[PDB]
Amino acid sequence: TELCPVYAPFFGAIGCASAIIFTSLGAAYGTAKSGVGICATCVLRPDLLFKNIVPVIMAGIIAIYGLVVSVLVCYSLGQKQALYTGFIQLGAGLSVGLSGLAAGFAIGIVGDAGVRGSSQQPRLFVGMILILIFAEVLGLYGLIVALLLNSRATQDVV
Amino acid sequence: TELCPVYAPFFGAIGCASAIIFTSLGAAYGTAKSGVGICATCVLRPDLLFKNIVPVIMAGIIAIYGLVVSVLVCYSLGQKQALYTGFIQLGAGLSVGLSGLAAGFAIGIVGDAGVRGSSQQPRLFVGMILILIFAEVLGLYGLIVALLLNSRATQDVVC
Amino acid sequence: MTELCPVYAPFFGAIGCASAIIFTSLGAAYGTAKSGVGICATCVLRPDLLFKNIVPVIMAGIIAIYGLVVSVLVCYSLGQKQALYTGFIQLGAGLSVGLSGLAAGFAIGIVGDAGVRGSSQQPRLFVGMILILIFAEVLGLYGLIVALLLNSRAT
Amino acid sequence: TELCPVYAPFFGAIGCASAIIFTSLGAAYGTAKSGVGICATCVLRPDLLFKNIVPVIMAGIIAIYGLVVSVLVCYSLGQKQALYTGFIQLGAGLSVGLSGLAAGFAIGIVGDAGVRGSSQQPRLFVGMILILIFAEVLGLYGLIVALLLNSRATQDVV
Amino acid sequence: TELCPVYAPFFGAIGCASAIIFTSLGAAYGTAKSGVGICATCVLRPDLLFKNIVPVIMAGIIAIYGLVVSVLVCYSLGQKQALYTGFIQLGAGLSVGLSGLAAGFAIGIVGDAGVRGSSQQPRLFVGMILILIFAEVLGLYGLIVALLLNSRATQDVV
Amino acid sequence: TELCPVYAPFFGAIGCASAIIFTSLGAAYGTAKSGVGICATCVLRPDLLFKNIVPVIMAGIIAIYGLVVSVLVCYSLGQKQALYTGFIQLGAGLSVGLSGLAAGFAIGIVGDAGVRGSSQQPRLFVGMILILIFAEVLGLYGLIVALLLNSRATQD
Amino acid sequence: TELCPVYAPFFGAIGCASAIIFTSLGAAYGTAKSGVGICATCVLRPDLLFKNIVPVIMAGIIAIYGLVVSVLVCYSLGQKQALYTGFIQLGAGLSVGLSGLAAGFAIGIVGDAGVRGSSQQPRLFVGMILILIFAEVLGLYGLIVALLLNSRATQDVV
Amino acid sequence: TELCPVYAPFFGAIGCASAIIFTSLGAAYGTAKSGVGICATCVLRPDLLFKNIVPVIMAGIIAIYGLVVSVLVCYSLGQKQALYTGFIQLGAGLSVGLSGLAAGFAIGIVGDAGVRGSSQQPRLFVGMILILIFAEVLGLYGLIVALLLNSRATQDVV
Amino acid sequence: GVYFNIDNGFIEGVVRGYRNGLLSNNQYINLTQCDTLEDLKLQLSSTDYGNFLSSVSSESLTTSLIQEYASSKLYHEFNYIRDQSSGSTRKFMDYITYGYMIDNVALMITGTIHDRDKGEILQRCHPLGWFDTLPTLSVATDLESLYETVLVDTPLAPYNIEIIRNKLYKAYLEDFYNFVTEEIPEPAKECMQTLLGFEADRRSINIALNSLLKSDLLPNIGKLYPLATFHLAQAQDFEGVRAALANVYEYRGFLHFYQLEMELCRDAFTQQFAISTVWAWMKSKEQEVRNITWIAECIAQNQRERINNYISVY
Amino acid sequence: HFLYYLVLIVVIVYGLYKLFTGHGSDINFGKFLLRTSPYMWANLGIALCVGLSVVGAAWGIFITGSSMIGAGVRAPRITTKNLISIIFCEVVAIYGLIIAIVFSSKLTVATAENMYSKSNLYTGYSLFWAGITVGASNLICGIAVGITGATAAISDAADSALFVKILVIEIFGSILGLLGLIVGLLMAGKASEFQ
Amino acid sequence: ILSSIWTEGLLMCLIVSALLLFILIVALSWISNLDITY
Amino acid sequence: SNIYAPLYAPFFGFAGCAAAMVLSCLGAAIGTAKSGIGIAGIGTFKPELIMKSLIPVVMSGILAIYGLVVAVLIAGNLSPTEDYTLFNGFMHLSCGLCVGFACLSSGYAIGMVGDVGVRKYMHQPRLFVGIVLILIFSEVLGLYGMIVALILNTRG
Amino acid sequence: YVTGVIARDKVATLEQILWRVLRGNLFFKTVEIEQPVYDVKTREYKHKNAFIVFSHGDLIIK
Repeated sequence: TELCPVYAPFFGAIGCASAIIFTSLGAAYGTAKSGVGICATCVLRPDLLFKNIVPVIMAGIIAIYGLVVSVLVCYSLGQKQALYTGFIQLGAGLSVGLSGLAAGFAIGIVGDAGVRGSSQQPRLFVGMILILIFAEVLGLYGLIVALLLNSRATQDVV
Repeated sequence: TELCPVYAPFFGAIGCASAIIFTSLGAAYGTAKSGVGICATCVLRPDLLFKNIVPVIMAGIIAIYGLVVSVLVCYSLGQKQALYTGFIQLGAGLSVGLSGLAAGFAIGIVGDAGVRGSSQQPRLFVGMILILIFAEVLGLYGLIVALLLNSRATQDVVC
Repeated sequence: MTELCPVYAPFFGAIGCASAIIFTSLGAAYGTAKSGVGICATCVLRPDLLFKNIVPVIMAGIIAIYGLVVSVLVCYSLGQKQALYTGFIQLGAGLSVGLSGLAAGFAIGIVGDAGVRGSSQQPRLFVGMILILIFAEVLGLYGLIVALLLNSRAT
Repeated sequence: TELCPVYAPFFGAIGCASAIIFTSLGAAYGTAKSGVGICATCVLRPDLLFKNIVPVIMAGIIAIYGLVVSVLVCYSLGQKQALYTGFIQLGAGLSVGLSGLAAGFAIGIVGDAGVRGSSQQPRLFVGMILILIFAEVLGLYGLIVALLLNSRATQDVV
Repeated sequence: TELCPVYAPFFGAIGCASAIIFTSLGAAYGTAKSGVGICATCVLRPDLLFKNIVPVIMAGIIAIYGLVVSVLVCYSLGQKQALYTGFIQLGAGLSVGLSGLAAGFAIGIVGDAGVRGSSQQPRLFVGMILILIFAEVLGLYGLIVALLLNSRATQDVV
Repeated sequence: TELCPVYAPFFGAIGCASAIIFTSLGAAYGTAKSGVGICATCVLRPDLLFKNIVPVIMAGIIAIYGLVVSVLVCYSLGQKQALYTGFIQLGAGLSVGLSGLAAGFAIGIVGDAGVRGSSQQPRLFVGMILILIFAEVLGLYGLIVALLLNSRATQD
Repeated sequence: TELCPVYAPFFGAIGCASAIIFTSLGAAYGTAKSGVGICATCVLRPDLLFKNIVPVIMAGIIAIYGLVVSVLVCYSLGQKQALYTGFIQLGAGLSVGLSGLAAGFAIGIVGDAGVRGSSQQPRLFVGMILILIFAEVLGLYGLIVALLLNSRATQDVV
Repeated sequence: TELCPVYAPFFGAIGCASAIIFTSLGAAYGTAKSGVGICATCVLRPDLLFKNIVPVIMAGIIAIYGLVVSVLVCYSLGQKQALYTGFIQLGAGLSVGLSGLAAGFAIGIVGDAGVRGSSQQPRLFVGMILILIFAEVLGLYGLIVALLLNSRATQDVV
Repeated sequence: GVYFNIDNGFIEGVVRGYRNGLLSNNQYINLTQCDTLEDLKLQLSSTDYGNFLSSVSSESLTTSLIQEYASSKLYHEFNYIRDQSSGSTRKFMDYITYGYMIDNVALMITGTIHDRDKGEILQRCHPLGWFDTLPTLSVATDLESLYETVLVDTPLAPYNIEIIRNKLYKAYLEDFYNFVTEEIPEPAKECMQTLLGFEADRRSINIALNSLLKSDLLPNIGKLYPLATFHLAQAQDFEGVRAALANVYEYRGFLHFYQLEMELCRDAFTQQFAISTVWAWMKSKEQEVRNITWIAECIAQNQRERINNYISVY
Repeated sequence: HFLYYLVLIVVIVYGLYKLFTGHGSDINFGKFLLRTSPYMWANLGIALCVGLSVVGAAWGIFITGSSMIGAGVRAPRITTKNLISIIFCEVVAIYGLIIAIVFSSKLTVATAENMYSKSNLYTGYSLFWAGITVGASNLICGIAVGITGATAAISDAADSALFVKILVIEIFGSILGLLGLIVGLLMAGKASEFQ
Repeated sequence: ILSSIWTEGLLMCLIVSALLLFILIVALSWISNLDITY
Repeated sequence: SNIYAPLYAPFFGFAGCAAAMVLSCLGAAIGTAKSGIGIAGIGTFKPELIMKSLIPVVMSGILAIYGLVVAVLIAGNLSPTEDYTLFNGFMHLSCGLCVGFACLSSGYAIGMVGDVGVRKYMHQPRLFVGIVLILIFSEVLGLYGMIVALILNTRG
Repeated sequence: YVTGVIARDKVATLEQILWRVLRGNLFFKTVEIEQPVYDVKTREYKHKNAFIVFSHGDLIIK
């Protein structure tokens, strides 16, 4: 059947793979880059430790956007699925993936940016976290399109 | 059929994918680059912080352009769509994304320089905002292309 | 469909519309980013030249407007069943304002960055700056002329 | 058979191999840069080796993750397996492989940063583990979708 | 037949060759890098000559990890192989090789720094080889899946 | 035919040529990096030159590791050989060549450090030589899976 | 035909040309690399000439190693030759070519260094030529396998 | 036909063009490097009209090795020729061009670095041109093969 | 050289416009005939200095004042070009200042080891090499202490007082030698290997000339690294270094260092798509701010015999 | 850089795969050049004519313009005396514009039949390679006039000793551009319109 | 017929989208230069 | 009609006069621009030596006329209305490769001679006949490619 | 204990030099100054910050 070929679950299998590959690779560049900056400045001030690991948390919120996609695209993979519902699966995986990669590239650089200059001025923290909210939302924009593409796997897939 | 092949939603799925990939890549470059120019400064003058968040809120807006098209180039997707529609959805998502990315680079590079040069003069913001506006229009040119281009999709289409 | 109008024929048109605005906006971005880093380094200490020195980013933005016009003009001539003749003149208009508006946007960026750093150490360079700058601008307009001339042969 | 072809256990075997290779390339980069930061700092502290092997031990755990998925992808191969089974296996092995590679890059970058500072101050590595734990958790999101994919492969593949 | 074609041996031959080549490349990096620092170590203290031999021989078991796999892949090669046992043959040994390549990268990069500072502390007889015993089982993880694949290679072919 | 096509000696020919070329690319880098450290250090101790050819000799013996299999894969090429025995003949050649090439690189990198160091302590010669032997049994590991693999070749 | 096709002399022509091309590139890296070192010396070069030209005369021999086989392959090169003949005489030219290229890489980097110490000490010549013999028999191992491939290129061809 | 196709003069045209492109890339490399080297420090003692032009006129002997074979394979070209003729004059264009590329490569390196030392003592002229004709015989070895391959592009070709 | 004018076009065009402000050999003949500093100021304003003493008085115009206003006018031009450079040139102009801050940490230690004031000593210090820790130089006089305490955060961190000076300076000049062969393109490769080597030469000759082991404190990047380093290492007298310096054809008869520098500098402007121009301008304008100072010392006190020792190749 | 040596292995393997299995005549560049539309080649020669001309014209402009703006910081009279160096960088784009206008007039719609005929394939190849000839020759002459007009800017810092010799080699780069123009006007000289 | 998978329309769509990717990747390289060197 | 004259044959003839013109003017540009770099570092201010220092740029403009004659001579054999074989399409492609890379070689070689050489036969007028005789051998690489072009034009 | 004020841009380098010079284990306290004042050398209104250090050693204090 030309609507549901046999190579159609390929794009879904690398739609659910690449939804955490690029996500946890952006959240790895989110946690490693922010982590070097936080660890280096933590030896000067020990008490400001739990207040400075917020880029690592907001890196893990990216990494759970990739998993909440990778489970929902995992629940519509079948041997006899349509080609179209491998395509929007692939589209969803790359949408939450490369946007969570951009949103981990953003909070890695502003992670060690904001965590290194906070030790010299304790007032630069409400401006840090609004930039981290701005950078974090981009990943959620990719999670919105990855949840609207995955709603469309059911609507008359024939 | 001939006009509507099974591989036609591939170009729409990577049109709505690349519409928010390349805008979030430009919005991330405009957010991260401006942000590191935020925290590089504001250690000698920390009370000037809600008037250099303009490149960061500006960069976020570019992301919205991608989300508007990628929620609007996704309402025209379908299993049986014409290849012309998929070519439009590809051209719309690439036109908003690769111009969104250009806008992001434009307000990434312009943004850190303005924030860091504003520490020595507070009156740089008057033309700094205007430069950011001109750099921002490119993203909206890619949106006003991909909205005229998206309006042609499913307009006198035949499948 | 038929031999004259296949199904891949509006790929050239769609790519052309996208190319016209993505390549001009990449060149206008490079022009804005190098001119804006020349301005925001120039007017740290000379803030009274802030309206003369902004003409490289206005002039680099005109490349974006030229790119926008080509995209709108050839999206008006797109269609599902279009001939493959008009597909490649929309791709010729696409990448002829495209790869010419990016090189013209680059050259506005390098000349405008050299100019706004040069027309502040000596203000007599401001007349010499823009006449070089116009030359690097109308190369994008020469790309635009080809596109208009080549889009005039659609149907 | 058109639905389960002859070349179907290629990316079931490449999918089994990929998990081990990618996972151990990250579990190598995780123990590489973490191991070079300990022995280059034990020249002034004789007890430096104690408690500085947490980054290396956690990196080692990621290798176990790629092994526990490689021994389950290996027990679902067959000469006549579905092409959908092969795609799922490839997706699962690349899912935990390229994400354990990222979770090994993240440990290898937070593994030398906290070795030049822990010698200067011993009362700081209670936050180092917490920042690092996220990287380990990031790898765990590789098998927590890979495991789902492996179970999915077994059921109703005709 | 189509299940047992004529080009099936080539995948198996590549698997057998790959196990020997990739592992040796990893071992050669684990030997050359580890013993490149002997001049600095012995121009000051010649007593540590019998400590550089440990990361060299730990890569020597890495090299016979691939030599056991490549002489067990070679016993299952044949002219009239199935195509399935070609892919597992390629997979068995692709994994031992490229994971012994990562284990030889890790051993030869942490045995360098472990011996570059060993002259300043005689109490690093355990802490260096404790890092080595995690970096050397990264290749054993490749071997114990190359032998589970090789156990499945000719088990139920037809 | 089908099992023995006409393009089958391309595989064997590539294997016979690759084994000699790859191994002597590694024996070149082995005599290269060692001999560039040998002749730059004998100006201070001209009497100890004969105990610095031992990095060069090992590389020269992996070049005959490559030759003793490339003379033995040439013995059974044939106009009409099976495709199996073209596949493993590149298998054998690649196995002795790319492993041997790595072995050469290991000897060369390790050897250069040893020759330069050898001017300070005569007890270092027994330590450096032993490490090199380990990095040359990697070449003989490639030769075991070159010879054993080659031996089966002509069974069917 | 099917054993002797029309593209069969393409492999032989490339093979015959390759021996000359590849061997010359080695003899030119042997000549040019060794040559600069000899030219640089001037205070002892006219006193100690005809002992610094032994790298460039040993390197030159590699070129005639490729000439004596490229003339020997060009005699068996024909229009209706078998494809086996073109295969194992492309294998002859590639073996003598890339091993003469290796033996020119050795003599080029070995020979220039030797001259430097030959200017400082006249008792380096016997240590230079012994290494530079093992670097030239390396080209002869490619020759005594190229002429052995060429000894059976027209043995029992059809 | 089968022995003499329509695209058969493609390989002949490529070979003829190839000799000039490679031979003149190497003759320009010889001329470009030698001229700069000859005039770097010899501004004093203005009695050096014909001091060192012998690498330049010998890279022109290189370029006429390309011209002789190029005219002679241009005589063998024809509209109805065999693949065998096109193949062995592709090999007769490749050998001259590539071999004399290496020949002018050797001439350039020797000339550029060996003319600086001459300025202090004019006794370098004896040993320069002795090691500088070994580089030129690499091109004459390339022409011998081409001129001997060219002597077989008509002997029993049908 | 088609990619040079992207980031370095305005840079080279203005540096090549500063070397036309290098006042020529006719511009000193009319400048050596003043006999008062006011008159010199009067006809130094006609040059491309361009009335830089327009704010100082004429009654109180010190000899040093002209030495530091002309050098301030040099240094504002240097960090005017320096903060307009890309990542392959901003680093190169920082590596120019890295050899300046070695002469500043060499003078802060030998000024703070003795009884002296921080402010007075700081005034003499060269201001292109100036990091934020440099005004301290008083935590300890120990050489070991300085590296951990104060030089750890500097860019001198990968690198008795003159012993650690040459220990810093040789590792600096080695690191500056293999940077300019790595990231800087072809027309400035041959420049920044030969001009830089010269700097390694006339520093290594001053090692043996100031020493009358020594093999580790001598830089080895130049033409004296392979051969003349061993001969210059075991030279204990002036004739040993005089015999060792005769082996080089470009240094024979010299043992005249700045004249050979300026003649090697005038050929550096003969290239015109290279970044060796900014080093040639820096060492040329630093030459002609000690030529003007050498003239103004012969004008402030009347020493008319030894005036014509200024050296200008440009 | 590694992807160059990965798509070269694929071309070798797929070449020997077609060649060894007797189907090496499937990789035919002739049938590619004969089934491909001539409007592709003709308008990827027009758009890449004015494209690569402008790319070289702008490449010359930011070389000598950013040189003589830097050289005009001290001598500001150069930017109104050495603007002849940015004329000939921009006449490069004029020469790629004239070719576009002339070429366009040969670009008409063809019928369904008489579409892949001899003359239509001729003028497709002709406007393709002539637009590459005048597009890339003007790319090189724009780069050449830029890098020799930038040495006219830092040598007009010196008063009059060299500009009369520098101009001669300034217009020698213009002559090359003109000779490239009259080759593309003769490559497509006999090319007809699409009929 | 050129072929059945690599048809001449797919090839002419894949060449004008590889040329536009070539002049995209080089233009992104030029823009990337600003980030790398500023 | 002809098997030997297919309709795609002018693709390789226009690729010939393209490669004969773009490459030749590439080499011409390198020679003129690169030697004009060397001219721009000199001072003469006298007659009869201006016309002597312009030898490499009037020698580099001949390389563009070498490409001009070949490109105008193999575009005079191209017309849409007569027999054009594949054979002379391959020869005109090889004429364009010969002249294009030979004038590219001559332009690289006279640009690398003439950038330092013009600074040697100026303000040292005693080695002028050596630098020009270098430039004659450095020019005639393109005249070699023009001779083999003019043989291939009258041969196909 | 010693305390005073600096020019508010040296806090990052006074903490940096005081972290390295006593032990790596010392007390520190920082406070800002509102309404900054001008000076004589800089001739501009520069910010200031109050700093407090603490030590028990006599030679360390000097």
